[PDB]
Amino acid sequence: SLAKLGEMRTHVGMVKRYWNPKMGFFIEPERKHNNDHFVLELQRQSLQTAYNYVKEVAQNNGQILFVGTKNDYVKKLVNNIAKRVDVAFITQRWLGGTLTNFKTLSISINKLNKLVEKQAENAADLTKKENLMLSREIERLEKFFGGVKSLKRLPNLLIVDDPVYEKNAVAEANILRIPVVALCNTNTNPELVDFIIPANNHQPQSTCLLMNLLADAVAEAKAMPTMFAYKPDEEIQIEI
Amino acid sequence: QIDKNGIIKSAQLHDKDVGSIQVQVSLLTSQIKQLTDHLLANKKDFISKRGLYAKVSKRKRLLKYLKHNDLEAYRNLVKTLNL
Amino acid sequence: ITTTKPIKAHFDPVADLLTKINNARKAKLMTVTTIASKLKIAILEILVKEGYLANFQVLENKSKTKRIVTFNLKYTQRRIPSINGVKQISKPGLRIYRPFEKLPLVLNGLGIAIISTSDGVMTDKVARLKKIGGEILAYVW
Amino acid sequence: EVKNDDLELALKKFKRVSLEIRRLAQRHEYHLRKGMRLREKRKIAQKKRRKFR
Amino acid sequence: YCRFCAIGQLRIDLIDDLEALKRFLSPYAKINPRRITGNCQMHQRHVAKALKRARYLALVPFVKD
Amino acid sequence: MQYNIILLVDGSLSLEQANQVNEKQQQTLTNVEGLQTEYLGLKELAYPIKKQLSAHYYRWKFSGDNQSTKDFKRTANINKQVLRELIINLEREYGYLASINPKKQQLALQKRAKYDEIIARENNPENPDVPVTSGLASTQPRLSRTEKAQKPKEELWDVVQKMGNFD
RNA sequence: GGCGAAGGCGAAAACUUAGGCCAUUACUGACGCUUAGGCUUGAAAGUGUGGGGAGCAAAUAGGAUUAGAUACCCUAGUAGUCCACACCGUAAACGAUAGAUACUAGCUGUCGGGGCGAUCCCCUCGGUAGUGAAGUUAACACAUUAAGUAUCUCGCCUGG
Repeated sequence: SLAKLGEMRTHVGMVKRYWNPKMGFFIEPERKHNNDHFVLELQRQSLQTAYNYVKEVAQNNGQILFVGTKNDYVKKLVNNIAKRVDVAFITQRWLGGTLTNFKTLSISINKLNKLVEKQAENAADLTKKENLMLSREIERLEKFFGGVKSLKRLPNLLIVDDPVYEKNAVAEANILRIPVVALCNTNTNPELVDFIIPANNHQPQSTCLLMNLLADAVAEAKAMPTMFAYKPDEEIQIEI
Repeated sequence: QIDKNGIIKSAQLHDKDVGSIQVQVSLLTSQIKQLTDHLLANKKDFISKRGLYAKVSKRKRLLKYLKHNDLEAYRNLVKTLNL
Repeated sequence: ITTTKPIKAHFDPVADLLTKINNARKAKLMTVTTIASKLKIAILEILVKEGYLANFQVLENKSKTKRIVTFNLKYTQRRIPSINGVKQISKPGLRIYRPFEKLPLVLNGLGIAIISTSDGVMTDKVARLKKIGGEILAYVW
Repeated sequence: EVKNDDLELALKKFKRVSLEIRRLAQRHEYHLRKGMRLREKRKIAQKKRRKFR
Repeated sequence: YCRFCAIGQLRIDLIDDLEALKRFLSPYAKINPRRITGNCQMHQRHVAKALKRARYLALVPFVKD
Repeated sequence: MQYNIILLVDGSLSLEQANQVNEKQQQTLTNVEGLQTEYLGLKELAYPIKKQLSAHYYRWKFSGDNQSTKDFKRTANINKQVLRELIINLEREYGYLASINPKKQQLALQKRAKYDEIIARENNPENPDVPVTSGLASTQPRLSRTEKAQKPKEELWDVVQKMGNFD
């Protein structure tokens, strides 16, 4: 299949009493108790639209920057995506200053490359504090710039666990003219995505199946095998 | 208190005048009398006097309508606009 | 059907319509209800035909007891209304009228003014062509 | 205020309401206008409410 | 925390319900505020007027500490 | 319109003379009759109203009149044979309704559930069991009767859509 | 928290009664709307009129201190604060946001009313609040109670 409705089984409900009303236009008529439940058919339609749209964008020799910044679950599974499909991954969101100022990513990636070279070229003269400085510089420039740590190419598309979760992601997204697609919740402002994906992320199955479907969409545009919507089994893994 | 139901039903000639001009003007006149009695018994109740003047004004406008629409309002005028 | 949120006499049909139109423009709202009148029906039909406004439905309870009209604005699939500004002309405190030869094209020669005349209600262009003038109900562009 | 039969324990539970009533009387032992009195009293009340809510 | 209209009768005089009133009372001439017993406007009226009424009839210390 | 009238009479007067004082009080009472001298006992006053540490309490239950209790109140005040002359009216705040006063049966159920007479728990007033979704739920919306449907089509579901082809 | 037209309303108790909140195709059938003029009310000082005046402070007066205290300190301390009458009728009576009218994402609170039901939760509508969307003030921010939206009427407005 392709973006099967079988995955659309637990994409309902989040933290209540906090929700953007304009999501009720895009999700469903939500009760006074802030019922964060999502519809199935409209969510599936929008998810399939995003799927094949990012597929056709990545078939144009583009890039889908996979961003993972939630507690541990989204980040770990985005790293699994990166090790499954050749796409960039986020351990920690870049603090801003990547796209509109291209020099600021180039300096970081070059610094990390030279840091790796220095770590692999000399370790006898270094002291414990000097080695800690070197490792901390590596860690800093890897987390101060997650999507740009060894590559200089400008991403042609980026996702995020929540388009209101990351200010820098939105800034470097709206800097470019790209179809930004993101996992959107009820507490999220819908005005920061191209195709809204109204679905849950507090439920771990929901978000992991969603971003795995995104991984399959980018992989089928990269001519490599795809697993979800092609295997009927839904993943069961609690949100680490 | 309000002195509502008895005065209404006395002014309620039929089942077709529960909220007519007749019952309204009767209520305003009865309220003017009751408010005069109250405010003479209760001097510094400025709420009562301001309400009395408001009812006097609304009664004046109700009477001007009742003479604009029906010409028999002043042929049996027991509600002359003078107060 | 079920038409909700009735409105009573605010002070006039024209301002009652204008406040709803501007509130719909503000809150990105789709369909709003207002009073019903022959002039309102004429202007609403002509605005449906003009393209600035989407359709409307005139409703009654049984008679003059209650006559209202619900009306929707034409929206693309982006929550963008077709209404880019509507100004009421006929007002209670100011009864405004113009001859057939003194009616301008609004926007940049594109906007269409709605004009009632001695023998009917029509658009500004055909009002000039009709050689008959009268009151103006709404400048629409 | 009266807390009896204990030298320190009932006296310890005494002193709280004792000073409460003493301050309640103290803020009534000087002439002042309703303005500042009510403004400060309600400012403290809203401080306590926001600390509570 | 609401107290009246659940243990009270919605009609509070001094007799037959004086214990619910004395619950916001002490022999010290004080009434528990909303921070301890968050009763609504009518229940606060109940407790205030009725307790100072019992003080007024010489049932509980009017001001006495 | 009913008067719950509470009279606190002098000191520790004997029951007979206290009742006679009360009888004089009805004799100077112009309100509705039918009130009988009910002895509420000799209750200790919190303070001497004039000099009496404890006063004899009495209650009278009957109807009420409008311009007939001010005079009774001030005469009972002036009458030194009785110390205190409290009045209570029918209207304090409560209900005169067949669907808010019979809710006091729910209050009796609340009294029953106040103490856990069994191991199970139905205590803690304001504990939401959510047994009610009904009620009025009515703002009385206007029913629509069709007169004319000028192009009944109406636009709906404006999805976030732009530049659908980018491949 | 509610109400009162602002002025305001808190020891309690009663009465007269303005007015209020909830839902009524229910009734006259526009009877409507405001408001220059016009009517009434209007914190308060302080005025005199009769009492008591418990207390105190304008003024005044001593000791300080000061470059000096009738300023900050206090003691003595009147008008007055108290009440009855008028007049004073001004206020930070300013939300520096007019009255009547209808509409505009929500969200989290409260009070009152209607329904319901151990309580309750809940829904309805108002009142009473806010962050904030939209919208609107240069800006500060308001924002379903607007400074948002619009109709009728009035008042205020062009340099120090």
